[PDB]
Amino acid sequence: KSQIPRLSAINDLHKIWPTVEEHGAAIIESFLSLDIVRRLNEEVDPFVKIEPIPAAKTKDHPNHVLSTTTRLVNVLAPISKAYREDVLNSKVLHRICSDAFHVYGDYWVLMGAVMELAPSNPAQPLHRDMRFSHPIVEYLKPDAPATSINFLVALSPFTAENGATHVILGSHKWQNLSNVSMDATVRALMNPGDALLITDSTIHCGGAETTGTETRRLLTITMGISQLTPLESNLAVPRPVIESLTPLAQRLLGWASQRSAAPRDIGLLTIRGNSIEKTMNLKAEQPL
Amino acid sequence: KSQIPRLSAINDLHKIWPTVEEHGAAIIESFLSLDIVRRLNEEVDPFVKIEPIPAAKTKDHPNHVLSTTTRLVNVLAPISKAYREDVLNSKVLHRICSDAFHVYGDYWVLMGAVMELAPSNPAQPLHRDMRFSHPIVEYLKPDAPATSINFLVALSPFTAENGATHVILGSHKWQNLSNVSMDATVRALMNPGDALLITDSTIHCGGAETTGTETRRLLTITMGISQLTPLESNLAVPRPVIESLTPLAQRLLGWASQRSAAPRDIGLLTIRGNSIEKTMNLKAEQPL
Ligand SMILES: O=C1N[C@@H](Cc2ccccc2)C(=O)Nc2ccccc21
Ligand SMILES: O=C1N[C@@H](Cc2ccccc2)C(=O)Nc2ccccc21
Ligand SMILES: O=C(O)CCC(=O)C(=O)O
Ligand SMILES: O=C(O)CCC(=O)C(=O)O
Ligand code: NI
Ligand code: NI
Repeated sequence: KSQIPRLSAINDLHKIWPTVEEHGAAIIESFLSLDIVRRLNEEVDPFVKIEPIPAAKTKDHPNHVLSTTTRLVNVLAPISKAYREDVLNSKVLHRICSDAFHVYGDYWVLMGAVMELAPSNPAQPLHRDMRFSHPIVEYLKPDAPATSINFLVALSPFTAENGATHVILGSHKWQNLSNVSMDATVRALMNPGDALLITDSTIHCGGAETTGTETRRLLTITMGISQLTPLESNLAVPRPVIESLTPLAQRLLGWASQRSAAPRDIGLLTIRGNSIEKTMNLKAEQPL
Repeated sequence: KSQIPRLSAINDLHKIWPTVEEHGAAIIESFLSLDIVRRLNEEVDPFVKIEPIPAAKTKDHPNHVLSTTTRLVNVLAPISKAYREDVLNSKVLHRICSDAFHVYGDYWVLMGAVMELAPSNPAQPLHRDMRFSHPIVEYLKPDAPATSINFLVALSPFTAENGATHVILGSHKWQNLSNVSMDATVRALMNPGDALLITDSTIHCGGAETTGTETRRLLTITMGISQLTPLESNLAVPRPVIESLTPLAQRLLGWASQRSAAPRDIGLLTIRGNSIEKTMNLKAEQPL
């Protein structure tokens, strides 16, 4: 059976979205440079170590879906300079997203999270994303263009033995889920900085960690149309941090108004005909 | 032909959503008391008078759809005590919305706006709402439950001669728009405080003002599932105003996290497993 298509971030940029559109998955080799992965890991390191179990009894909004051997930390902008600057302004990410979402309009980050899987983390069940947060997506027509996509960026090696992600190629066009089986999957073997890109309809799952020693870490960036509400809030991010960002990064974090692709678009998150950024006179690219 | 069903806010509360579900429209008599209409009008009065044309060349996000004889003012919470307290906490509104949106989860205000139509304002073309802001809604399956509804509350008399709203009953279940004609419409004749309730699929239009003397005003409250992005932002509303509100009103304005109806809901606008309100220690019901 056939493997996940691999593409260069540098040379095959225009081929990336068409490939995902056709097959439901693609590996973008060197999506983030090793330098950015290095800085990213450095900055989130302590935050993943202090993170409790997904369903911790201290949480307002516990996650009952992820395994107890999973640590997920989101709202990365205040934690990570590499995230807020380098990845939020990634030229490759933005070309792919504008390729993907042009039918709808503006897009933004629905969630940027680092996930770390402890040794011997079991495989997740095969699934489509968004079903625990956006029930609306299940009511979309089967051929509706994808309203969100997920960049699963390796922050450590992805191997078959350490639980590299499984995908079923072509499953983004499936309606019937009766042939859903691990038998039908292929693996995303990746070096740090490579990214597996899937859609909200691609059937996939985290793999079983079988070494008992390796700790797999990933940066999952769910990008979605600005018409859908993010899983995470940047409302509590200090204004000096927000004002350090580019206008584009600000929009991605919900600190700007948004636009649909309707010819006479009337806009989203507007204030009596004016943008958030104008109204609040929000500054941009003000260094810390 | 048959008229829009009229229901009492007091005695037929449980019948309201089922009626809209069946017919696509209902008139809720005395939705807002005359006292609340009175205070509401008093408070927004100067803000509608200073409002420029919808497509004013000074605007970041001009509205090119509304007539030049329309004045729309939104983000009402900072302007209006009656809005922020009485209508955002309306028991009737919240019963109807929880009736309507229980399949999806939490709902919030996509837009609360006062619209005032000058004398001799022409009829709007027949339309469905949401098509200039949320192209996603057109990709929903035809039988998907409505993801937003619109309360068109009369703030002055609605008469046939002064341009009372037209609706086509049953048109929320139409797929084929070839019998779209003013011939097929009936009118929402209303006293101040009555509300016409429609869905995002109900075909309707503002009427032609024919007296040349009357000024019609309405409060349009588009309520929608929390999975869809509001047309307006409350990000720039002073924190003392937000802290004067109830927790429910805060959630409605995007100053709280939200939940979907998925059995293991992982939530919306959350911060590392915790709510906005906890994280920012947002106070509630702190009087001005
Ligand atoms: O918690 C998350 N559940 C997934 C789906 C899922 C996860 C495990 C087992 C079954 C299903 C999701 O829908 N969205 C995301 C996206 C980024 C990170 C985590 C999640
Ligand atoms: O501008 C708005 N256009 C409408 C649709 C429309 C209006 C006039 C003529 C044709 C179509 C809309 O989709 N949403 C709203 C909702 C509240 C107030 C105004 C509008
Ligand atoms: O662990 C992985 O590689 C994939 C994680 C995932 O699919 C999810 O949590 O939604
Ligand atoms: O003017 C009216 O009564 C209806 C207004 C309306 O439907 C709209 O602006 O979307
Ligand atoms: Ni997943
Ligand atoms: Ni309308």
